[PDB]
Amino acid sequence: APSRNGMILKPHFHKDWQRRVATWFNQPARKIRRRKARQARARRIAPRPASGPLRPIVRCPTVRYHTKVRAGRGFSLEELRVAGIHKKVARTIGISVDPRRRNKSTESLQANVQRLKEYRSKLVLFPRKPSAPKKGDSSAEELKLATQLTGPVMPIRNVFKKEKARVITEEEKNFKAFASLRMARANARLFGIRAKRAKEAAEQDVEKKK
Amino acid sequence: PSRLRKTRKLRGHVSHGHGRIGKHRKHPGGRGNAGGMHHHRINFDKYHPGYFGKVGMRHYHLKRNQSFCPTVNLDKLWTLVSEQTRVNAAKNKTGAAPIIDVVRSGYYKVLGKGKLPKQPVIVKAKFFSRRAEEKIKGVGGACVLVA
RNA sequence: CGCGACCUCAGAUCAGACGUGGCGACCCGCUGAAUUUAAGCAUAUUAGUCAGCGGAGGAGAAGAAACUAACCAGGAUUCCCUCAGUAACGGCGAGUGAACAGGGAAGAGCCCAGCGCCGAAUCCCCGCCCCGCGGCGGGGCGCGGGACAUGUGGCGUACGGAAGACCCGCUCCCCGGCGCCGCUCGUGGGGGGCCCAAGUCCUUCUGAUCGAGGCCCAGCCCGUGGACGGUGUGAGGCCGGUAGCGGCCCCCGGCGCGCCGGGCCCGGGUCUUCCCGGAGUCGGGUUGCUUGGGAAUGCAGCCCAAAGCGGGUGGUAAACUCCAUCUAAGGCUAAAUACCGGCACGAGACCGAUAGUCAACAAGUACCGUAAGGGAAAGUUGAAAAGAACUUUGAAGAGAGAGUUCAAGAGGGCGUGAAACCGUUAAGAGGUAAACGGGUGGGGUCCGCGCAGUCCGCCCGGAGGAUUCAACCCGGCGGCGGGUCCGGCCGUGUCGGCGGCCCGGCGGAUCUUUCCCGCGCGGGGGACCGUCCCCCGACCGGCGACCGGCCGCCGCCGGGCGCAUUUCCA
RNA sequence: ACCCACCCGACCCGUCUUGAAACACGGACCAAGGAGUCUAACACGUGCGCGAGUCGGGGGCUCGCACGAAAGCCGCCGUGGCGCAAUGAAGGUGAAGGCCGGCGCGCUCGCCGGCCGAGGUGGGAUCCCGAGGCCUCUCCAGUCCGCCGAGGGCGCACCACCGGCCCGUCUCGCCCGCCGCGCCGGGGAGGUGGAGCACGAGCGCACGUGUUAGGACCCGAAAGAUGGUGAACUAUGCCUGGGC
RNA sequence: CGAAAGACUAAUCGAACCAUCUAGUAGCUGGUUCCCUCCGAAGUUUCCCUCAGGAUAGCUGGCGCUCUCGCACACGCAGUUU
RNA sequence: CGGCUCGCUGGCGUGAGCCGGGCGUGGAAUGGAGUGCCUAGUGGGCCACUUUUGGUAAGCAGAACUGGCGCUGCGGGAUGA
RNA sequence: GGAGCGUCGGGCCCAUACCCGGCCGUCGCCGGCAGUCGAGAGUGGACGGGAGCGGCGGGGGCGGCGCGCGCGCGCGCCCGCCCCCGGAGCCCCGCGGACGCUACGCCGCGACGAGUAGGAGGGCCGCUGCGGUGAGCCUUGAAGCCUAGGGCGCGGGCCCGGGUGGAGCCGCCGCAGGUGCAGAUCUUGGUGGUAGUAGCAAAUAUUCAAACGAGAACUUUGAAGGCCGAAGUGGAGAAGGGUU
RNA sequence: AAGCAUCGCGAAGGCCCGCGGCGGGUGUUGACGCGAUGUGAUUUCUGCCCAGUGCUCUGAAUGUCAAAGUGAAGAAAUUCA
RNA sequence: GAAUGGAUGAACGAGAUUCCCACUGUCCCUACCUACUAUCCAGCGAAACCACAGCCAAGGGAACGGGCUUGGCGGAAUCAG
RNA sequence: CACGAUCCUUCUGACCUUUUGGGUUUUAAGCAGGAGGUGUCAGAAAAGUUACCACAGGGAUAACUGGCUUGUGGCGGCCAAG
RNA sequence: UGUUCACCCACUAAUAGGGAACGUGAGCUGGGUUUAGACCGUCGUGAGACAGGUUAGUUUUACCCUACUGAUGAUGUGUUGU
Ligand SMILES: [Mg+2]
Ligand SMILES: [Mg+2]
Ligand SMILES: [Mg+2]
Ligand SMILES: [Mg+2]
Ligand SMILES: [Mg+2]
Ligand SMILES: [Mg+2]
Ligand SMILES: [Mg+2]
Ligand SMILES: [Mg+2]
Ligand SMILES: [Mg+2]
Ligand SMILES: [Mg+2]
Ligand SMILES: [Mg+2]
Ligand SMILES: [Mg+2]
Ligand SMILES: [Mg+2]
Ligand SMILES: [Mg+2]
Ligand SMILES: [Mg+2]
Ligand SMILES: [Mg+2]
Ligand SMILES: [Mg+2]
Ligand SMILES: [Mg+2]
Ligand SMILES: [Mg+2]
Ligand SMILES: [Mg+2]
Ligand SMILES: [Mg+2]
Ligand SMILES: [Mg+2]
Ligand SMILES: [Mg+2]
Ligand SMILES: [Mg+2]
Ligand SMILES: [Mg+2]
Ligand SMILES: [Mg+2]
Ligand SMILES: [Mg+2]
Ligand SMILES: [Mg+2]
Ligand SMILES: [Mg+2]
Ligand SMILES: [Mg+2]
Ligand SMILES: [Mg+2]
Ligand SMILES: [Mg+2]
Ligand SMILES: [Mg+2]
Ligand SMILES: [Mg+2]
Ligand SMILES: [Mg+2]
Ligand SMILES: [Mg+2]
Ligand SMILES: [Mg+2]
Ligand SMILES: [Mg+2]
Ligand SMILES: [Mg+2]
Ligand SMILES: [Mg+2]
Ligand SMILES: [Mg+2]
Ligand SMILES: [Mg+2]
Ligand SMILES: [Mg+2]
Ligand SMILES: [Mg+2]
Ligand SMILES: [Mg+2]
Ligand SMILES: [Mg+2]
Ligand SMILES: [Mg+2]
Ligand SMILES: [Mg+2]
Ligand SMILES: [Mg+2]
Ligand SMILES: [Mg+2]
Ligand SMILES: [Mg+2]
Ligand SMILES: [Mg+2]
Ligand SMILES: [Mg+2]
Ligand SMILES: [Mg+2]
Ligand SMILES: [Mg+2]
Ligand SMILES: [Mg+2]
Ligand SMILES: [Mg+2]
Ligand SMILES: [Mg+2]
Ligand SMILES: [Mg+2]
Ligand SMILES: [Mg+2]
Ligand SMILES: [Mg+2]
Ligand SMILES: [Mg+2]
Ligand SMILES: [Mg+2]
Ligand SMILES: [Mg+2]
Ligand SMILES: [Mg+2]
Ligand SMILES: [Mg+2]
Ligand SMILES: [Mg+2]
Ligand SMILES: [Mg+2]
Ligand SMILES: [Mg+2]
Ligand SMILES: [Mg+2]
Ligand SMILES: [Mg+2]
Ligand SMILES: [Mg+2]
Ligand SMILES: [Mg+2]
Ligand SMILES: [Mg+2]
Ligand SMILES: [Mg+2]
Repeated sequence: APSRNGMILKPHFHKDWQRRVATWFNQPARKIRRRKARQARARRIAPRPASGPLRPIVRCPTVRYHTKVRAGRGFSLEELRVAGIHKKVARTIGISVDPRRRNKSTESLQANVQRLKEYRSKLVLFPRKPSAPKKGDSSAEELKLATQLTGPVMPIRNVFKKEKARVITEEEKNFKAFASLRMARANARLFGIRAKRAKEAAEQDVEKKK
Repeated sequence: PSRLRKTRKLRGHVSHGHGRIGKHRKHPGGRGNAGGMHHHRINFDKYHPGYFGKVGMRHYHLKRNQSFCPTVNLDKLWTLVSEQTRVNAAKNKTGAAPIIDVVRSGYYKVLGKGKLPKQPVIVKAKFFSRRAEEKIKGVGGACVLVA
């Protein structure tokens, strides 16, 4: 029974929940296990970045996130095609490739080509045998580093372009933003009917002739 | 800390602070929010006016990020930028006015609470209030819409 | 009325293989309540939960979009954080209740049918030889069988693919063996074995010490070892261990090099010509269950039943219309994830024998029940058995002496041995049941005395003895306090140096791409501002932040001072 | 404090109850056991840290963990939560006012320059100013130090009242705006609904109380559901034997 | 199963026994563990398929805060009376 | 007392709201006041004076008013809410 | 001739009420004390000129605001001083300040003290374990146990002596909880009174002698007297038992 | 209980089981039988009531009566017939 | 009150009544006898129940007290009933 | 005094909002006011029986005694018309 | 007649009236009320109902304390007996 003021509150402890309580006494033991396993995987992939493969830059979806930029899942085929890396090979040099990515705008594409180009510059492809054929880099850039790269490879940093102080032309000052927005709202709202009434009026003008 | 709790001080006394006329029985009201309409009604309708009943429109697949529009007041617009933009300005003598990209700092709308200091600006933002616009103009600045 | 093909079917203790049951903590597929809540109850809830059946693996399931979204767009699955107790459902009551985005853990992608090309180019089984043989394999050779055109294998699958012509650049990848080299992270992978520091030192307690005091520096010695256990009490040094990139020996793994046997003539772009998708499925109607999914989220039965610029999705039914987005009706896939069962370890602010598991023990035992099933109680002599020889009374159990033990006031259900209850011994009482509260008395038990308790301490006066000094200087040491801030170190506020500013760094949405480097951006300079540091002078709080001299005072030691002083003693 | 005596007092506790010494129940005696717990969520109070912020999770980097499953650190320091803004069912909208001077006819309406900048009334702890005393061993002069202080001020917090602003809504009205002159968009006056604004108070951690959901202070049903075991007793049928 | 008594179904029958769901629910009985100190109730309200219970007012406690002035220099309040 | 504001009201005036001054103990008795948050138990009552309804009446049933008992011992009423 | 009844005196009797005093606690005091004068407090102190027995010649007020322990004064000699606590000697001392001051301490004045349900505070009350800390305690005797021994505390409780025992245990500051029992027809174990009581009564029956033997109402042997009375208390199986 | 009396069924049937089956019991049966009810040997009787509730017989002559199917209008969901 | 069967009825009944004859300790009215008990003893040896307990009258009292008030009174330990 | 919440329905209302990738149209969903009712009238959707019965409790409550009362019954006065 | 009550016969001196938990079930009895088995009537659709009739239906324990009955004893009187 409720007594004088309080949130009329609904707890969800009506099922047999104590049968399915999940404690976290693992977690330290877990955290270590991951960490060992992590250090092992590094050591196995000896001069290769611990990170993984290189991954594309990509914008988030939705109005909310929109402005931010992450690492994506893998580079698109167009981006590999333009960079000039054979897709089947790109996997073998540590370049993530997804093939389900569309590519809508050319601003996101050229950026991601630039990424791969830069990667290919600062990559040290070892030759297959110790005897050195084409592609494989010099023994200088090899002895000076068979070094792993700690952290994510060529990390993405969401960055801003500084706008210098303008002078405010008599035109910026002239603008009526709030009004403009109200107008722009109503024209989206009313576009469709306006077009139907105009279509009606056009039919009335043609009907007047016949 | 059981040490501090009340049951330590109740030891010895019969009823354990629950009285002996009426006792501590199991669920004398009913369990939980039972009787909202009948027999607990008065509490509900003098501390939760409007619990019972429907109202307004349903909306099936609500996704909150569509309606994302965090606001900021003129009150503290200059807070977004380093003091030395607001200082290199009220100085300078070009009549420059520094830009304030509000969307960079994580606010989409610019609403209009507060006095804005007499010092020109260019506020870039997704949305503006009417008053926020007006105040900005009165300072001697320019609102700027961005996508 | 034969013989021969095939098709569909039988039978074999035919040759060779597999499946069956178990376990069930975790996992997959079904099935599926009712207590319960709603203060009643029927929908709801409890709950797709218990019980029921099925099938697994070291994990399972899921998984490479017929996806999200509606953005400037993301891009398999799983897991966590969040979304969110939100959108939604609901006798809109009780209650119930997701997803996308975002940040992480992890990260890996692939293969058919078809459509086509290729003399079925493919597979299985026989039999003979060479190797290899405790996961039946390689190579060769057989007019030796069979499968297969009702379609095996290579190429190829939507991320496009094939075939062609010329642009380019050049040719290592795999396995069956046989060796051999470096023993390859808890800092020599895994397993096994066997090893590795220092007191039984001196006294002394004790039944026995591992105790207590000492020992060239808290004492000796080691200490990469002072974890733990054992040993007649409490032990770094008695013993096992413990520490250590310590040792040796076995075995096994994993990766490096060599040789052989095979296989394997395996690219990319550019232009042309062709090639392209899973039906009783989708979809609809429906009824029933299910879902937050609401004019149907998902699964079902039944009926209808498709298409190919189609189809599906686009969270309110429908028609028209543009857009967006996937490509369903075939398949495989490690990883982060789960684990009250198993094997093997480690730990604990847990329990300490009515606790902790039912179970510290010959416990799922005894015992009960026709049976399904139910299910206890129960740890402890002592350091050592040294467990009581012998004498004696008794038919004997039982005693009495003797002995062992530090102890039997530890005697085999024996450590300690409470209370209830009983026996006795001592004291006291006694016709209103006892017992109780308050108040005195009497008696007991012990306890404190006193064989005067006249209790001490200051100061003083006296009469007796007693050694040395106070007072006074002198020499030394140490301490305090002081101002002249005297001289110097020290630091607060201010001003001067623009002096650290580049020999002072970080920060900045301040600026400049006159710069440099790397590709309009990143990094670094270079200006600028904010902040933190050197130089000296001046003023002031001269601050417990210190030194040095000087002063004053105090104290200690040593000198002197011999007795109207100086303490002691009665 | 052991026993005994005597005078006075004095019914047996627990409990439910208006009322218990009760002819109300429980209780022969002793030992050990034995009941307001923990988790989650909320609210208020209090303590601490930081403060328009705060935050730590989750993850990661540092170790074989002896002590460590700790401790530390993180452009993750903030994805994100809560907070810093409301109000509307929603499309949406979204907290400023004043003054002065000028220009539009000051039209209690519309547009252009300057100044102040969160309004005002009453009460308000407290600060501030302070006439004037009140003496000093003498007559006056006279700076210093107080003590009090009549009178007058700034007025925190907080309260009451009146103004104002934002959203919803109604009523009445008159003007503005432009790439799209439109069933377009914007404002004004006066009421009235809002869990609002009116120079911020939150965030995290900890303890306490209360209220719930959970076995939920401990003990207690009659019942309900799932899956199994029994016809050795007994009920009835049948088979094969025996007996009167 | 019953020549019918709701008889009998392993000392159990107007629904056997065993294990589980289950620590089923209980507005109802019962119990609910140390001391001192200080304050100290109610059995009345309205609502309730409410009348052996809740809710809500009331009555209690706790935490406070804001002011007041015996520091020769007081405003407001009352189970009164005028 | 003096003056301002009104879109109300109105022959002029009302009435209200504002500013600005000018005046102090305004019956007795007592007492420090105000104010906000959390909040338990309780929600079976009974008894007496007086008033009072039903009833022949009741140690009956039902109200009012105050004070008790309940929660409370102590002196008296022999005994006793 | 009241120890009755009605009217009335003196006198005396005692409640936890009233008064005075003690002692404990609580509440209140803008309470006091981090070291100072001062009891209706109604000032103190420079410092300069001018002077001196002058003073401030104000109410039957009965008086507070002014007066008779000095203002100037005794000494150095009309002039100077009117001096310093490392020393005025002190009832006030402003030069430095408890025996006292764990400021969560210490001290002073008043008032008050029933209590179920219930609430709150304090417990140097009590139990068990953890981090700290006691150069703690302990075989020269820990825990527990028992005690007509000695004490403390209002009390929860506690401390000492003696006995018994034979190996571990406590004080303080923090943290933590499966933390305090008389009751639950509570659970498990134990023990009484009842009580040497009820009871050892279904079915006719025993007696004598001997043997063995520690021991004979009960065994065995012999003798006698009895019963079952072949639908048996006899002689054999079935089932069931499982070594009888 | 014998006796009496009703009622259902000619087997793709009556009655009944079963979770399901081209399942099963009656049934190795066929109306002198199987199944369902009453009354209760014999003797002697067994009156009236078809309004009620049952059971049953008939059925385009016909009120209502579902899904499908048929038509209708609508762009379609659809509505109406 | 008529197969919810009515009326009957020999035989039968551990069925329900009433009367008569016989017979009797059923009674008037109790008595005596037998056996096994109970009793006392040896040996053996339980249980329920139990707040404390156990003489009354009256009073009041939760309206019938062992305990309280006021009176009466009260003498170990036991045996069979 | 003469009347009725949430939910659901229905009608009326605005060139109203939403019907979710966008547009047009039907449809539905909102917003605001009336109506359809809960008479147990602050608002469950609801028949019996149990002598075959059960369980939690109640002296809050009946069926005895005993108390109080004595109407009623029983017994007894007073007055005195008969 | 189960009866309380009632009535009748007979005798008698008279066949008065009550109380003791409406005295008295570990004193009996159990006929009646008042479980379960059954019948009848009336009522009920029915299960069932009936201060309407009928018949069949388990009457436990004393060894405790007291009270009473009887039985040994008890303190005293020096012991003992009369
Ligand atoms: Mg990663
Ligand atoms: Mg309470
Ligand atoms: Mg209670
Ligand atoms: Mg209550
Ligand atoms: Mg299997
Ligand atoms: Mg319910
Ligand atoms: Mg309930
Ligand atoms: Mg129910
Ligand atoms: Mg469900
Ligand atoms: Mg299961
Ligand atoms: Mg798998
Ligand atoms: Mg797929
Ligand atoms: Mg996803
Ligand atoms: Mg939230
Ligand atoms: Mg659910
Ligand atoms: Mg093919
Ligand atoms: Mg040892
Ligand atoms: Mg050791
Ligand atoms: Mg060693
Ligand atoms: Mg459901
Ligand atoms: Mg739609
Ligand atoms: Mg799969
Ligand atoms: Mg044990
Ligand atoms: Mg034990
Ligand atoms: Mg155990
Ligand atoms: Mg023990
Ligand atoms: Mg033992
Ligand atoms: Mg023991
Ligand atoms: Mg010993
Ligand atoms: Mg011993
Ligand atoms: Mg022993
Ligand atoms: Mg032992
Ligand atoms: Mg004696
Ligand atoms: Mg009760
Ligand atoms: Mg009562
Ligand atoms: Mg009592
Ligand atoms: Mg009584
Ligand atoms: Mg009871
Ligand atoms: Mg009892
Ligand atoms: Mg205990
Ligand atoms: Mg708080
Ligand atoms: Mg609360
Ligand atoms: Mg609880
Ligand atoms: Mg239970
Ligand atoms: Mg049920
Ligand atoms: Mg049942
Ligand atoms: Mg419970
Ligand atoms: Mg109730
Ligand atoms: Mg109080
Ligand atoms: Mg109550
Ligand atoms: Mg009470
Ligand atoms: Mg008190
Ligand atoms: Mg209390
Ligand atoms: Mg030992
Ligand atoms: Mg514990
Ligand atoms: Mg106990
Ligand atoms: Mg006997
Ligand atoms: Mg024989
Ligand atoms: Mg018939
Ligand atoms: Mg008919
Ligand atoms: Mg008839
Ligand atoms: Mg007839
Ligand atoms: Mg009849
Ligand atoms: Mg009694
Ligand atoms: Mg569309
Ligand atoms: Mg019956
Ligand atoms: Mg009945
Ligand atoms: Mg019956
Ligand atoms: Mg009663
Ligand atoms: Mg009687
Ligand atoms: Mg009797
Ligand atoms: Mg009887
Ligand atoms: Mg009878
Ligand atoms: Mg009967
Ligand atoms: Mg006897």
